Amino acid sequence: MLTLKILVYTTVIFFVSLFIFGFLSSDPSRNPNRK
Amino acid sequence: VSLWERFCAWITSTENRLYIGWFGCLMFPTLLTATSCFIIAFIAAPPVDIDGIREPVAGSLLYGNNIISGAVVPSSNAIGMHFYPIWEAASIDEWLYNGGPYQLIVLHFLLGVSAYMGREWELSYRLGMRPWIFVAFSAPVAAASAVFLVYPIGQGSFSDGMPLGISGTFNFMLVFQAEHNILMHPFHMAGVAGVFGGSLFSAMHGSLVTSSLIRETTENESTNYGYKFGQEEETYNIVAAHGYFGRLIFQYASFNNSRALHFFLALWPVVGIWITSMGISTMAFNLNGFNFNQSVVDSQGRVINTWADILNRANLGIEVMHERNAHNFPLDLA
Amino acid sequence: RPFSDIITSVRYWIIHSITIPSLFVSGWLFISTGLAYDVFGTPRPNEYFTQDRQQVPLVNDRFSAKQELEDLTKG
Amino acid sequence: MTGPNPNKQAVELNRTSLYWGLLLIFVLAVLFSSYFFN
Amino acid sequence: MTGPNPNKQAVELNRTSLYWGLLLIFVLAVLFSSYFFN
Amino acid sequence: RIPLWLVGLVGGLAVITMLSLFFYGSYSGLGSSL
Amino acid sequence: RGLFDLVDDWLKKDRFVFVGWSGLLLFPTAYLAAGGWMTGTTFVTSWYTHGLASSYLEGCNFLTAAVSTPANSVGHSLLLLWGPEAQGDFTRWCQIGGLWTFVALHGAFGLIGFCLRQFEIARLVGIRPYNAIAFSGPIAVFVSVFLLYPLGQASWFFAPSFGVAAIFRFLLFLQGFHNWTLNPFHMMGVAGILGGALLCAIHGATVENTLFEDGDAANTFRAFTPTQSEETYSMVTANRFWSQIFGVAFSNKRWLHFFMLFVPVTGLWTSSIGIVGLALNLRAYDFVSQELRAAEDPEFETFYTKNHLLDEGIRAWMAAQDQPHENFVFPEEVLPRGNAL
Amino acid sequence: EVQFGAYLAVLLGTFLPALFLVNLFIQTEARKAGKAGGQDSD
Amino acid sequence: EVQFGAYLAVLLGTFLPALFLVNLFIQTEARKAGKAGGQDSD
Amino acid sequence: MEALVYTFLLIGTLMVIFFAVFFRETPRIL
Amino acid sequence: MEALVYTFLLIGTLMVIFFAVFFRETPRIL
Amino acid sequence: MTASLSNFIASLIAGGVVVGVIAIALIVISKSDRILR
Amino acid sequence: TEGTNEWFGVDDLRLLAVLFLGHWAILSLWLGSYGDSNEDEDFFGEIDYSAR
Amino acid sequence: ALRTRLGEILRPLNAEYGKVAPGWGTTPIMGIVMLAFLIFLVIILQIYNSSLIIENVDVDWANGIV
Amino acid sequence: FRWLAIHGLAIPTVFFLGGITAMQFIQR
Ligand code: CLA
Ligand code: CLA
Ligand SMILES: CC(C)=CCC/C(C)=C/CC/C(C)=C/CC/C(C)=C/CC/C(C)=C/CC/C(C)=C/CC/C(C)=C/CC/C(C)=C/CC/C(C)=C/CC1=CC(=O)C(C)=C(C)C1=O
Ligand SMILES: CCCCCCCCCCCCCCCC(=O)OC[C@H](COP(=O)(O)OC[C@@H](O)CO)OC(=O)CCCCCCCCCCCCCCC
Ligand SMILES: CC1=C(/C=C/C(C)=C/C=C/C(C)=C/C=C/C=C(C)/C=C/C=C(C)/C=C/C2=C(C)CCCC2(C)C)C(C)(C)CCC1
Ligand code: OEX
Ligand SMILES: [Fe+2]
Repeated sequence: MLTLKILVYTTVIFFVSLFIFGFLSSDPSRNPNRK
Repeated sequence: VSLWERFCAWITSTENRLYIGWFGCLMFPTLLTATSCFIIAFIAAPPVDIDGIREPVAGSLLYGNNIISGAVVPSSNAIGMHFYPIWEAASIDEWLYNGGPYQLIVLHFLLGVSAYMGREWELSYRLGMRPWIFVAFSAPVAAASAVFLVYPIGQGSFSDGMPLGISGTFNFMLVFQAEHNILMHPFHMAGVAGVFGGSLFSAMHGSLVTSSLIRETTENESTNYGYKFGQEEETYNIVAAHGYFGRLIFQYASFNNSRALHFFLALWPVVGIWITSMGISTMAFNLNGFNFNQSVVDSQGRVINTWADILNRANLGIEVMHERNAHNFPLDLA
Repeated sequence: RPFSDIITSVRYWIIHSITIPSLFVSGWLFISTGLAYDVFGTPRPNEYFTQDRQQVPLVNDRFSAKQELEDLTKG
Repeated sequence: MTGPNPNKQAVELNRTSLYWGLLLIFVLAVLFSSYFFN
Repeated sequence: MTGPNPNKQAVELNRTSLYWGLLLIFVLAVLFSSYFFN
Repeated sequence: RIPLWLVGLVGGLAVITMLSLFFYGSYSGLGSSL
Repeated sequence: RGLFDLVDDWLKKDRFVFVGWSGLLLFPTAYLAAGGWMTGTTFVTSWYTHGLASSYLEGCNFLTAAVSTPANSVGHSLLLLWGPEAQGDFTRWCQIGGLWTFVALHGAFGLIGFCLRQFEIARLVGIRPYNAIAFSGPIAVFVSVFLLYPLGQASWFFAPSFGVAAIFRFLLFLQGFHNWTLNPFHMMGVAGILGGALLCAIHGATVENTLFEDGDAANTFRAFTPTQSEETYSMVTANRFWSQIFGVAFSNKRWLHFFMLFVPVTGLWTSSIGIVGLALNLRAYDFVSQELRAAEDPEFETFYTKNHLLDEGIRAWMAAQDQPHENFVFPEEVLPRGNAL
Repeated sequence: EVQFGAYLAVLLGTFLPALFLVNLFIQTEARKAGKAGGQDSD
Repeated sequence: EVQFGAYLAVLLGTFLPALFLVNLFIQTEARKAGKAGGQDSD
Repeated sequence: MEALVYTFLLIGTLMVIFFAVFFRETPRIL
Repeated sequence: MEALVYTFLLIGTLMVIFFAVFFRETPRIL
Repeated sequence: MTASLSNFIASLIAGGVVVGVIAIALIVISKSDRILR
Repeated sequence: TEGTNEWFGVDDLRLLAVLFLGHWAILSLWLGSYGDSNEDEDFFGEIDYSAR
Repeated sequence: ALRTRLGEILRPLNAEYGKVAPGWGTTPIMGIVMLAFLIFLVIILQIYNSSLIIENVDVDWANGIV
Repeated sequence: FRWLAIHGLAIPTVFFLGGITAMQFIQR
């Protein structure tokens, strides 16, 4: 009820931004082949 | 050296107890919220207007249920397809009345299962595995999104969605029979063949390995202790189990290749559940199964009954009785 | 003899070019001459109902069931 | 008495098969409770 | 984890002390049942 | 000697003339609700 | 040497189809159960027993054709061709429904003869007989449904007819009249069937995704000779995968493949126990604490009481046309309808 | 009229502590058969 | 109204067989600690 | 009074799931 | 129904008296 | 001696010749198709 | 007010400052390593193994 | 290996172990009994099933003498 | 010889398919 609502958009785009900037973090290079 | 690189090194580490990964960044917060709301809504949750007629259906344990009858009730017919979060409900009492937690559980479930699926990919990348276990897990993800997401879309309401329970499942299956005739639809036919075939080739492969085990134990200890973990010797005579099934049916019907054998175990169920979950999907938009009612006639023109006409009279019994108060007009358009 | 060496041989298709049409047409003539309705007692489209019997015929006896089906199949 | 039996053996149950048999009993207890309470 | 604890000991109960503890529970069950059923 | 793919071709289209004949009589003759 | 040894050596000879001793019970009885079904769904009607059409002569396709159960007046007669009902006539035997017991009896001696086949081949090859014990699962579903279920009921009429849609009504007849889905023996059977399909989809997809490089080609099916002693997939890797994805994982190939036997077969044995309890009409129909409460409180509704009203529709609407022998003539005004349907 | 929670008091007051004391005896005899090294240790 | 003999069915159907399977594990680990000869055999 | 047994069976089932994942007998080569 | 518990406690007590007398751990010198 | 009892013994004789003509044909062919030592 | 046609469900002005400070608070973490790198260094691979 | 007085009486019953009749023995005598017992079970089932009618034998609840 | 093994299954099958094609052209 507009105080809870603020709390959800924090928590969503906290973890969504960890997802988005996780695969931008040179993610194909993280393999057991090399580096 | 940086704080982000020391965080990416931890979150993609296979040296953790459970691999978290980048999909776990939105698997674990989603599925723990679908869990922690499910346990509360299954145990302690007030009754829910499902038919939109202000007749609240009890579904939790504190309101006199058990494991079988208790269920998280779907949302109201009054809401229908509208997004109904907590902050758009003006109180939690108004939220729990109108079928609140069904949308909170389901939407955090389908995000967490579609992230559990991508997490099975990610660890296969970091371990050197060939990647496609997550394609086999697409088959229950197709079926979970068919009864919780796609079928409420094409029917236009989450109230037609599947109730999160055990007796609510059979309320879902029978009402789906009367309104859509799923048993005559060839995609439920192609997945009954998927799980009857799947449980066949499971118990047929699991018996021929256990039949042809090599002597490594005594008769006092267990059969299973003849396998030391991580050994490089083959633990069963595969030529023996090939010569058995090569005589049990005939010679040319037997896979001598164990790789092509262990691929056919992954093909048959998964293709059977992809096809089935696109049976619920095409029947979400009212493209029903076959209808052979009044198909056999004599030369006079009188209807001769078939087995489909007996099956029709079972469908007419469920059709005239499902949601016995919600209807006002002669045709169940919804 | 291997199975694929049989069906690619000509001598195979010499024999089975006569036997298959002589057996498929005999399965045609088994139906079109009205013979299958009399061996198995299946009703023709003319004879589900009769002029007298307008209901659904059922057997209602354990031991005179042969005699009751002599009744329901004459008319 | 008579002599010691040469058919004495030992019984084993590893930690793996404990959790199978515990979960087997609780899930059968979850399933069949609702019918027994009727 | 860390290393193995040097304070691991073993628990013993001989056949004598079994029958004491069984009879202790059944006699307390005989005594206190009549009051609990009331 | 006959090439094997010619055998699977002629028998394979023979099955299609059998199957599509069966889906024909779902819309004509008996059991068609005409 | 003797006469028994020449016959024993002839049956066990390597040939195209292995005959053995058990082929004398399988090959005559399985050929007549299968051919009795193909004949009965093509030619023989159900016009006198059920009052239906269940043949290809009568316009039914593959789905709506069946070999149908006999009349209720026959009772549990075996309906022998020479018997007191048929009396030697073939045509009157088919119209009473004699082919159905012909299929079911010669079929029951096919499953006897096929399970004996799996003990005989395992003794000649020299392996443990777990195929013959896992096949006892499907024997317990044929016997306890096609045989032990109509024996407890009124006649053979209440048995599944051998046809695709005729099984489908038997699925619907068993919900309205018996409440079969509520029975915990089906619930332990669905857990084995959907659990058995689960295990082969995982073990299929984990072996095929931990394979070793045994060739330079991109096709991995080519790189397996059958008589090799090196294992073809990394068990250590596949354990390390599922220990971090799912949390717990098999570390034993002997325990794994046994567990792929136990899970599908037990779901056929536990579900077979319940259907014997429905021959006696010992059904799990109601929770009386739910029923006594819904009678006294006319506001208390669960999903469970919603399924009973769906079963009144199955018990009333189909039972007029289900059982023409009993002559249910329902008025229009007793059939439970909902509002405006 | 008796209290129906007394059946749960007595029959768990018997069985739960008495099955406890059995376990301390079985593992006692297993340690003695464990050290002894003959036919039962494994 | 529920059957008051069902509490005895369930809570002994849980505890009595589940306490049985614990005992077979404790004596399994005692035999392994019995043979091992160090600090716990006695 | 009746639902107290159902809750104890459910959270008691989730205990042995917790112990099976984290206190598992870790398999070791050699 | 109530007296069935009392009887089971009494004859169950007489069982462990029987096992304590005849299956006793026999004490031995040396 | 009844209709049902006379027809059953005739089926028992007919059940003997079905086992019979399978068995008689099986003994004769087992002589010709013996295996070399 | 549910069925309003408002961007990302942003009803009030206060919810924007939540969105901007969520993407940027992790963006600034990301630029601490992958930012301030050479934007002119190529490869003829399918996949780059350049640096951390 | 403890001689008891009851053990001395029963000892010639267990003293033989594994003596066989050489050859095929009485096996063809057994099969004629087993073929006969197969026919016996078929007959009493068909009496019970009312698929084999015997004169003055009616399978129904009969007046036992009271 | 295996001519009795196949043709016990194939000689019926072509005979019934001779009947199933004839039933497509039968009407009322
Ligand atoms: C379902 C199939 C089945 C299978 C696979 C087995 C498997 C086995 N049985 Mg068993 N058995 C079964 C059913 C089965 N049994 C039944 C139902 C009975 C009767 C209660 C028996 C009685 C039995 C005995 C007494 C013995 C075995 C033995 C054996 C073993 C050796 C093989 C053998 O002799 O088979 C048994 C042979 C058959 C099952 C063939 C049956 C063919 C019948 C006779 C045809 C008759 C049909 C009849 C004329 C039609 C009219 C009936 C109609 C009116 C309904 C093997 C483990 C032996 C053993 O222990 O080995 C160590 C042994 O001593 N069996
Ligand atoms: C998720 C859905 C689901 C699932 C997985 C199941 C699962 C199951 N149900 Mg269930 N059911 C459900 C929903 C479900 N049910 C619902 C909604 C209903 C409606 C109320 C039912 C009603 C229902 C009934 C009424 C019955 C089941 C039964 C079963 C069992 C299947 C029996 C089996 O394996 O047959 C497999 C078939 C066999 C084992 C027969 C033997 C097969 C032979 C060997 C084949 C030989 C063929 C041979 C090769 C010749 C072929 C060639 C020829 C054609 C030419 C299984 C436990 C049955 C059961 O419990 O039986 C014990 C049963 O009777 N269910
Ligand atoms: C002369 C007179 C009197 C005149 C009358 C004429 C007359 C004599 C007539 C009688 C003739 C008569 C009818 C006889 C014919 C005999 C006959 C065939 C009768 C039976 C009837 C019948 C309906 C049969 C058809 C049914 C049948 C058996 C179908 C087989 C089904 C089939 C092909 C299945 C294959 C499935 C499959 C691919 C399985 C492999 C996958 C799997 C996981 C297996 C496991 C596995 C496999 C391995 O491979 C290895 C290696 C290992 C490790 C392993 O895990
Ligand atoms: C967010 C995601 C994180 C992962 C979530 C974790 C949940 C994982 C569940 C743990 C399974 C524990 C069962 C112990 C089982 C146990 O510990 O087995 C341990 C066993 C290991 O066997 P080994 O190869 O070690 O055994 C070799 C020999 O010693 C055999 O004794 O692993 C398996 O076989 C388990 C595979 C089937 C897994 C069965 C799971 C069934 C699903 C759970 C059913 C209960 C749900 C009830 C809810 C009301
Ligand atoms: C009954 C009887 C009998 C007889 C028997 C027999 C001898 C029979 C046989 C029969 C048979 C044995 C039959 C068969 C049939 C077959 C069929 C008719 C088939 C069909 C097929 C189809 C139609 C399929 C299709 C297809 C194709 C072609 C390809 C692709 C795939 C599919 C699957 C789609 C006797 C005399 C004893 C007397 C008593 C009774
Ligand atoms: O919401 Mn649940 O069920 Ca699908 O149909 Mn229309 O809507 Mn209501 O009625 Mn019927
Ligand atoms: Fe395998």
